[PDB]
Amino acid sequence: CSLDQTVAPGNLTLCGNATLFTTFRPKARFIAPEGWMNAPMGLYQRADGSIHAGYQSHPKHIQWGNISQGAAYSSDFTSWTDFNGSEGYKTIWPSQIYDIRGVFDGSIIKEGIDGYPTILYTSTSFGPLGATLNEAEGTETQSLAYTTDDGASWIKLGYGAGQNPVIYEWPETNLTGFRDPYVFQSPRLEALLANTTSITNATGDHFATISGGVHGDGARLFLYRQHTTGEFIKWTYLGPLVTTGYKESYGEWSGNYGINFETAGVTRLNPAGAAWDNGSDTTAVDFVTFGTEQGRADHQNHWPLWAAVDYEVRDNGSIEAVIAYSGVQDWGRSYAYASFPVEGYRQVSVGWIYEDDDNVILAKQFGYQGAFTLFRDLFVKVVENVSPSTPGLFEQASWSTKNSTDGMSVTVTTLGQRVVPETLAAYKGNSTVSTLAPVMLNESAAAYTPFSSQPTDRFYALTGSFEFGLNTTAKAGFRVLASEEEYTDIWFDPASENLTVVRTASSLIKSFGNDTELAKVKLYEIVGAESKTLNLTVFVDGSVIEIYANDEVALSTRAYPWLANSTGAGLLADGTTAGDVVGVSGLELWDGLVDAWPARPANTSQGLVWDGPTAAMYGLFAGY
Amino acid sequence: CSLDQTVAPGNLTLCGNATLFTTFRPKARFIAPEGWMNAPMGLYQRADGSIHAGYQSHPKHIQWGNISQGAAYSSDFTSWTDFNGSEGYKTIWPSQIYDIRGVFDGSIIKEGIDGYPTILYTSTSFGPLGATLNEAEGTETQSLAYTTDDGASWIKLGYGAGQNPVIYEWPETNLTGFRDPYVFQSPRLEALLANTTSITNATGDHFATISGGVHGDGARLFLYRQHTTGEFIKWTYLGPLVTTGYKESYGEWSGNYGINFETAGVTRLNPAGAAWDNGSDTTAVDFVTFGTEQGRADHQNHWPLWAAVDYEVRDNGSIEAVIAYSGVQDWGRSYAYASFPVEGYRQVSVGWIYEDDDNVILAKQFGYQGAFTLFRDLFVKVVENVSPSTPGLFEQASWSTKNSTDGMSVTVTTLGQRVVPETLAAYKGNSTVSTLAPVMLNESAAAYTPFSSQPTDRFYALTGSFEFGLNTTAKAGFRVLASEEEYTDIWFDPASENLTVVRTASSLIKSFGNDTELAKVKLYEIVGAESKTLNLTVFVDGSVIEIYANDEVALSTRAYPWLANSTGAGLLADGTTAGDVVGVSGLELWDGLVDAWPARPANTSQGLVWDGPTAAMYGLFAGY
Ligand SMILES: *[C@@H]1O[C@H](CO)[C@@H](O[C@@H]2O[C@H](CO)[C@@H](O[C@@H]3O[C@H](CO)[C@@H](O)[C@H](O)[C@@H]3O)[C@H](O)[C@H]2NC(C)=O)[C@H](O)[C@H]1NC(C)=O
Ligand SMILES: *[C@@H]1O[C@H](CO)[C@@H](O[C@@H]2O[C@H](CO)[C@@H](O[C@@H]3O[C@H](CO)[C@@H](O)[C@H](O)[C@@H]3O)[C@H](O)[C@H]2NC(C)=O)[C@H](O)[C@H]1NC(C)=O
Ligand SMILES: O=C(O[C@@H]1Cc2c(O)cc(O)cc2O[C@@H]1c1cc(O)c(O)c(O)c1)c1cc(O)c(O)c(O)c1
Ligand SMILES: O=C(O[C@@H]1Cc2c(O)cc(O)cc2O[C@@H]1c1cc(O)c(O)c(O)c1)c1cc(O)c(O)c(O)c1
Ligand SMILES: O=C(O[C@@H]1Cc2c(O)cc(O)cc2O[C@@H]1c1cc(O)c(O)c(O)c1)c1cc(O)c(O)c(O)c1
Ligand SMILES: O=C(O[C@@H]1Cc2c(O)cc(O)cc2O[C@@H]1c1cc(O)c(O)c(O)c1)c1cc(O)c(O)c(O)c1
Ligand SMILES: O=C(O[C@@H]1Cc2c(O)cc(O)cc2O[C@@H]1c1cc(O)c(O)c(O)c1)c1cc(O)c(O)c(O)c1
Ligand SMILES: O=C(O[C@@H]1Cc2c(O)cc(O)cc2O[C@@H]1c1cc(O)c(O)c(O)c1)c1cc(O)c(O)c(O)c1
Ligand SMILES: O=C(O[C@@H]1Cc2c(O)cc(O)cc2O[C@@H]1c1cc(O)c(O)c(O)c1)c1cc(O)c(O)c(O)c1
Ligand SMILES: O=C(O[C@@H]1Cc2c(O)cc(O)cc2O[C@@H]1c1cc(O)c(O)c(O)c1)c1cc(O)c(O)c(O)c1
Ligand SMILES: O=C(O[C@@H]1Cc2c(O)cc(O)cc2O[C@@H]1c1cc(O)c(O)c(O)c1)c1cc(O)c(O)c(O)c1
Ligand SMILES: O=C(O[C@@H]1Cc2c(O)cc(O)cc2O[C@@H]1c1cc(O)c(O)c(O)c1)c1cc(O)c(O)c(O)c1
Ligand SMILES: O=C(O[C@@H]1Cc2c(O)cc(O)cc2O[C@@H]1c1cc(O)c(O)c(O)c1)c1cc(O)c(O)c(O)c1
Ligand SMILES: O=C(O[C@@H]1Cc2c(O)cc(O)cc2O[C@@H]1c1cc(O)c(O)c(O)c1)c1cc(O)c(O)c(O)c1
Ligand SMILES: O=C(O[C@@H]1Cc2c(O)cc(O)cc2O[C@@H]1c1cc(O)c(O)c(O)c1)c1cc(O)c(O)c(O)c1
Ligand SMILES: O=C(O[C@@H]1Cc2c(O)cc(O)cc2O[C@@H]1c1cc(O)c(O)c(O)c1)c1cc(O)c(O)c(O)c1
Ligand SMILES: *[C@@H]1O[C@H](CO)[C@@H](O)[C@H](O)[C@H]1NC(C)=O
Ligand SMILES: *[C@@H]1O[C@H](CO)[C@@H](O)[C@H](O)[C@H]1NC(C)=O
Ligand SMILES: *[C@@H]1O[C@H](CO)[C@@H](O)[C@H](O)[C@H]1NC(C)=O
Ligand SMILES: *[C@@H]1O[C@H](CO)[C@@H](O)[C@H](O)[C@H]1NC(C)=O
Ligand SMILES: *[C@@H]1O[C@H](CO)[C@@H](O)[C@H](O)[C@H]1NC(C)=O
Ligand SMILES: OC[C@H]1O[C@](O)(CO)[C@@H](O)[C@@H]1O
Ligand SMILES: OC[C@H]1O[C@](O)(CO)[C@@H](O)[C@@H]1O
Repeated sequence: CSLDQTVAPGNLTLCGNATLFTTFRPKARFIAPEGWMNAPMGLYQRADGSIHAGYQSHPKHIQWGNISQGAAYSSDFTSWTDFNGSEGYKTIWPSQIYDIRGVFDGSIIKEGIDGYPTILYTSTSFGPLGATLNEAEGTETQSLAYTTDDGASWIKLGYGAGQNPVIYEWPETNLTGFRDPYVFQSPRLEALLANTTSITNATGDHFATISGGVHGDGARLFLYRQHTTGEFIKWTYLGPLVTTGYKESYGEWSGNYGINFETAGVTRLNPAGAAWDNGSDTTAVDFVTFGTEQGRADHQNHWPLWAAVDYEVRDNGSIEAVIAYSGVQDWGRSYAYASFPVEGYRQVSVGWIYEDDDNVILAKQFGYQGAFTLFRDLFVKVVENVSPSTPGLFEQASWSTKNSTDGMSVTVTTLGQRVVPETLAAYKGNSTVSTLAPVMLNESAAAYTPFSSQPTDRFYALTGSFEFGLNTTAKAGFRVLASEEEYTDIWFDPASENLTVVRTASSLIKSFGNDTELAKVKLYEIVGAESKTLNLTVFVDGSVIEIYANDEVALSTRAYPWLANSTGAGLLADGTTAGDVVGVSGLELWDGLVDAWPARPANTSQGLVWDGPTAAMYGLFAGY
Repeated sequence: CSLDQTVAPGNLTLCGNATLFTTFRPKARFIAPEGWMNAPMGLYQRADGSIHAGYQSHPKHIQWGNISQGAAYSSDFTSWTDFNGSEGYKTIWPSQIYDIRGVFDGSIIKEGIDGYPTILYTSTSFGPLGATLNEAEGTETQSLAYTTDDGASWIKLGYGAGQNPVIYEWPETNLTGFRDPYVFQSPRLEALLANTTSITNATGDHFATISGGVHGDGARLFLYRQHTTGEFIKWTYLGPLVTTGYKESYGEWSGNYGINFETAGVTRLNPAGAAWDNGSDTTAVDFVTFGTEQGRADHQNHWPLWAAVDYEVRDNGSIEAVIAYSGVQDWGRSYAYASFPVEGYRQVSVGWIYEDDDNVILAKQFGYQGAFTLFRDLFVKVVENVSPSTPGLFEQASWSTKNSTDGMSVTVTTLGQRVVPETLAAYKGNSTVSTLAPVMLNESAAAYTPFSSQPTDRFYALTGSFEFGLNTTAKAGFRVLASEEEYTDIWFDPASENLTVVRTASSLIKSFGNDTELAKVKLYEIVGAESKTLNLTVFVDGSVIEIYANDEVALSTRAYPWLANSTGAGLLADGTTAGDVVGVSGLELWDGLVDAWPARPANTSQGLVWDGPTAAMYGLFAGY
């Protein structure tokens, strides 16, 4: 096998295991040392202020199985250190009858068993497991473990009556799934339920949701409440928090609710970040974030969504979360977002970016699959002085509108997402920064214009503000990972309101996905303005392209160009004329980013293994 | 609940857990500290000469499940010490996908992985498991672990290709079972196969049998050979060693071969003990020992059997063991016999004695279930100068006959079993011994005659030689655990050739089994003798009654009298007259025996637990 990246790629399926380990690999983000990873899990801020991040992990394999928690820590979300114990970087693994099929997603009770951080996780055992299969009760249960050494190891409660698993009864029949327990405190929900606690007897200070659905009848998020403060065995089922319809869609701005929820969480935000009021803060908004399955024809049939909700108290002492508006957390190849509280009134969200090799053609040659997104602060985005003539404004699809008293302006509210400032500062400070001259894209603009400074490798960030006429039909954006023969084009088209990533030329290697990514972006036009602005930030990190628009729209995707010189970048322009002009300013190239894993060598492969003929016999894991 | 043993028993099902722990409990034999035990496993003589004994174990439960190896050691088979590690007295437990359903029976490779003692055991996973169910491949596999600290702990090989499990392919389709690997060296089999090794390429110095059968078509013992000396991953299937018919019986002296084998082993014996010749010792005989299932209407549908076999070499380089004669290892409530080699050319066999509470009425009140038999030396029993007029002699049912040259006498050969001399010496030396005067049982003999010295508790041994007329119709034997109201009668009836244990009066507690035990005993009449002798030894140990006749016939059973004074013993006589007389001599009472577990307190209960509602959900174990 040839690794000559100055000529066309050969038959790369002849290459050995992990021979392509460093070729496309992200360097500036959270990723496992090697092998398979998927969903973030067990996220919490430790007593010293550092961040503990777990992830679904299958070392020395490139497909899912024996799923375990791998873990690492960081003081700044950006530079990480692996745990290293008897199971390497793993800290929780299948070990008991109740979890032998996989230690699935879980979340952290900060002050749990004997006061220690405690994880509530989905413990899986034998039987069909999946939204499209006939799953039975017991296959997915919920279990506890706690740590006395701040995440280096976890001790599970014993198996049995009054111990693990702690939640095992299905709250309704014919579930499509029953997993991903999300533990949270909520002054809001406590205040709302305070007059109903004699009906249910549940008076604890922790709530937990479990994600699932009902066969034939749509997804469900089930709400539980800790029965008694300071005690963690008994969790009382209150009722369904979120109920959606079988493949129901709230519209073009909102994905599709599919048939089953995964990795759902509940938070409360205000314009500054996390909100811990009981309802009294009128600027605060209740949100649910959730993945949906089987409501999408591509992207592994998965939508990572969010909804702003209004809580109502039911007669039986439960809560209905009524969806007020509903959006998309990321429009690309990402899923399984988790959020967790951080000091200084923050709620931080992170997801998993899958590869674009769905037929598993070069997975073994990679020697790993998957990475995280960047860590994102959540907040309520507020846009004042919005013009009522903004096209489609009053659909209020993934946003809310509040008219001024005179009816001449609107205040828009939606979910804000922005990369955590610790990462932006570290990235910028460690990079070679080029501040580029502003550019008018007019009749003289080429289709592609390389920046006056170019990246030196596949690790960089771009930023720019694109100013468009209110009635423009021009398109503009950024080309990245570009040589003459390979390139990835990121376009915004204000007339259609579509942000696209065109990947028909992203790689000479034909086995990788090449479908066009698409996100909807609403440019809220400002009263008195004669133009509208798209602020676009793009992170290029090995094969990851992660795009942020206006601290609101995120789109993560993959590009795998073969050629060593497919690293360039510049401006894209289409239909720009003397009359239809696009002004581009605030242009910066951050070349290099940071090495997110300073203790790791470049090649952290430990080889790949096969589980042997018993993998097919047990029928649980692919085995490689 | 009342524990007053001077009055009739109340409703003992009202008693708490382990309140009857010491009431019926053996003291002088191998038994777990508490909870459920079954089959012996992992038996081997350690480097210091001590004996390591494992057993199938489920602590803090009184039914089978999560089956593990519990273990202890002894320098004399008699006084034992528990291992004590992180899992108490357990040393191997379910921990991996391949063995999570249970660590079933296994046997020892004395010089295995890196030269260490190594166990090959049945690792079980999910799915229907049983001879009467539709079991599938993978549910039962065979796996390796080794010990670097002579049995205090075991390290399993890793899961995967070229590692555990090491044997997983079914050698034939539609197996009724696939377990209990028995590893052994055999100069005999090596000599027989030496001209066929180019056909199979299997040239290792270890063989292994796996016990099972084929649905609808009877039991099978499958023979494997280690592929290469010094290497323990590859075991080559040669062919079926023993093939028997669906519920076939060799006759009244031989039990029934049922539908499936369990815990089968292979040995070679001569008149002094174990034989390690290649075929050249003409006094040596090849034997197979094996349990059978579903060929019996009672005794949990289980026969512990043995067969003398003649090996034949097949064209494909495998061995057929042709049954020459076939017997019963124990006629009572015992099963799962294992044998292992011991220094000084010995082969030692031990089994499991189950309780007689098959409806589980007082199991929780006991707080334990099960014990071992005594440890038994195996050898070829030889009886010279046998009269050809011995009734039924030439059926050669569970014995062989060789005529003298003149046809006037016969040499009888069969499987001998006798309690290991270390135990007999320790028992006798620690007991208060009463040597009793010989007794003629004639017209004046009462039905029951108490011995002139009586036991002081439920821990004693009796011995006696009963001399019968050749044409007697009299019956005689021993009554044990006897007061006026409760007693257990052990009768021999030479005319019918039946040894019986009548248990209609064994206990006032009606929930225990009361069926009559029966064994066949052949009294080989000696040329010129005018009488025939039954040598009977009986061990009474809590609730265990273990009977040995003529170093040949064993019968283990249970009696649970309530009354504190139901400990007496004496002679039984029926149909003895002036003309039909039974002479009883060599009479001894050994009162007390030994405390087999000197470091254990009397009550080693640690309470019982329930597995909770998930036990029924997983459907693998009863859960208590
Ligand atoms: C490279 O990694 C693989 C693990 O992915 C190492 O093990 C090999 O794994 C492949 C599957 O990826 C196994 O192939 C399978 O073989 C069976 C038949 O033998 C076939 O039925 C399946 O469809 C599949 O082809 C392969 O047997 C297995 N090889 C082993 C265990 O030796 C492989 O060893 C790694 N290579 C190196 C040099 O480290
Ligand atoms: C005495 O030992 C038992 C374990 O055998 C301890 O746990 C209890 O176990 C029994 C089963 O033996 C459980 O009963 C079951 O309850 C469910 C319904 O609640 C019923 O569906 C079943 O048919 C069966 O009756 C019992 O719940 C369980 N009790 C527990 C966990 O508290 C028992 O605790 C031990 N007692 C003492 C004082 O230690
Ligand atoms: O979310 C939890 O606290 C909230 C977030 C948070 C944080 O990030 C760091 C910190 O210094 C304090 C802190 O107080 C938050 C909080 C504030 C309140 O006013 C309140 O009533 C509440 O229940 C909560 C939480 C979760 C837990 O699982 C837990 O056991 C606990 O004690 C607390
Ligand atoms: O039908 C599947 O299992 C069977 C039905 C079933 C159930 O209804 C409840 C339960 O407690 C266990 C359970 O095991 C069954 C099973 C059947 C088989 O034939 C088999 O090979 C197997 O591994 C197991 C199946 C299908 C699947 O597609 C799948 O991914 C899976 O894990 C399992
Ligand atoms: O906190 C911001 O607004 C406040 C909260 C808020 C809301 O939750 C919903 C809503 O209908 C209106 C609204 O007005 C608030 C506000 C308060 C002020 O004192 C102020 O000067 C202002 O412009 C506004 C904010 C944050 C921003 O990041 C921002 O860009 C902005 O224009 C405003
Ligand atoms: O279940 C069907 O699609 C799923 C539901 C769905 C939706 O509600 C809106 C939407 O924008 C896309 C969409 O894709 C879903 C889907 C799921 C899959 O697993 C899949 O393989 C696929 O092609 C697609 C379906 C039903 C049909 O009746 C049909 O004819 C068809 O081709 C497909
Ligand atoms: O302008 C509104 O029309 C539609 C939405 C829309 C958009 O999202 C983006 C865009 O580039 C153009 C656009 O034109 C749409 C439209 C709808 C019509 O019925 C129509 O005749 C037309 O010319 C054009 C509008 C405004 C609103 O505020 C609103 O609530 C609504 O339902 C609709
Ligand atoms: O885009 C503008 O600057 C460019 C981008 C940029 C930045 O992101 C951060 C920063 O520290 C400095 C900075 O200098 C850039 C720049 C580069 C040149 O070579 C140049 O000639 C120039 O006028 C400028 C801009 C915007 C403005 O709003 C403005 O009024 C102006 O004069 C210029
Ligand atoms: O020897 C270096 O790492 C070791 C090899 C290695 C691997 O093969 C696969 C893998 O999954 C992880 C991995 O970590 C190893 C390692 C071991 C240590 O003791 C250590 O302190 C460390 O940072 C790491 C090294 C070399 C380097 O060149 C380097 O810059 C560095 O930080 C470290
Ligand atoms: O049965 C095994 O040896 C036999 C019994 C035995 C013993 O009890 C103690 C002892 O001092 C030696 C000993 O030699 C036995 C033996 C004798 C031979 O002449 C022979 O050819 C043979 O293979 C064997 C055995 C099993 C094993 O599993 C093993 O790895 C091994 O090395 C040996
Ligand atoms: O039918 C039994 O299992 C089902 C059939 C089956 C198989 O054919 C192969 C296999 O790989 C797994 C497997 O799981 C199946 C299963 C079905 C169920 O409905 C169920 O509740 C369960 O625990 C499991 C069964 C019956 C039994 O009587 C039994 O003791 C047992 O453990 C299992
Ligand atoms: O070793 C015993 O016999 C030897 C072995 C043996 C056999 O295997 C089968 C057989 O057909 C006959 C047979 O004759 C052997 C024998 C050898 C002698 O030197 C001898 O004096 C004798 O009586 C006999 C033995 C052991 C005994 O325990 C015993 O009671 C007894 O009478 C004899
Ligand atoms: O399978 C039947 O018995 C089993 C085989 C068998 C034998 O071969 C000889 C013998 O001495 C006893 C004997 O007991 C077996 C048996 C197994 C059981 O599981 C059981 O519950 C039982 O009563 C007994 C059976 C068949 C029949 O055709 C029948 O009518 C019946 O009542 C029973
Ligand atoms: O004596 C033999 O008869 C039968 C077997 C036998 C036994 O086991 C114990 C017993 O108390 C008595 C007994 O009488 C049986 C017997 C069979 C008959 O056909 C018969 O006419 C008779 O009177 C009585 C005999 C001897 C043998 O040596 C032999 O091989 C055989 O098949 C049979
Ligand atoms: O049964 C016979 O002894 C009795 C049992 C027995 C034993 O088992 C071992 C031992 O060390 C001594 C021993 O003394 C027993 C005995 C007890 C008496 O009270 C007594 O009067 C007597 O003659 C005897 C016997 C057998 C004989 O073969 C014999 O010739 C004889 O005189 C006597
Ligand atoms: O305290 C005694 O044992 C402990 C209690 C106990 C139990 O409750 C349940 C059980 O499964 C085992 C068990 O073993 C315990 C024990 C602990 C030790 O440290 C020790 O050395 C020992 O021999 C044993 C004791 C008392 C006694 O009276 C006695 O004679 C004795 O040997 C030991
Ligand atoms: C990039 O590499 C290719 C092949 O090595 C070459 O054709 C091309 O001219 C190079 N430089 C570019 C596109 O700037
Ligand atoms: C470089 O990145 C590291 C790791 O996140 C960070 O701690 C450091 O401050 C950065 N350097 C700068 C901003 O100069
Ligand atoms: C044994 O105990 C019972 C009841 O306590 C009593 O009736 C009997 O006489 C006692 N002694 C015997 C049988 O020797
Ligand atoms: C060898 O022959 C026997 C008897 O035909 C057969 O049962 C066995 O399976 C054969 N061995 C093989 C196929 O390895
Ligand atoms: C008593 O039994 C112990 C334990 O087996 C044994 O070592 C000792 O020799 C026995 N005492 C005798 C025979 O006097
Ligand atoms: O790895 C299993 C985990 O991944 C998810 O399926 C999301 O893709 C979660 O619902 C689950 O806990
Ligand atoms: O506990 C399981 C073990 O017990 C047996 O069934 C014998 O009764 C063995 O065949 C098996 O290994």
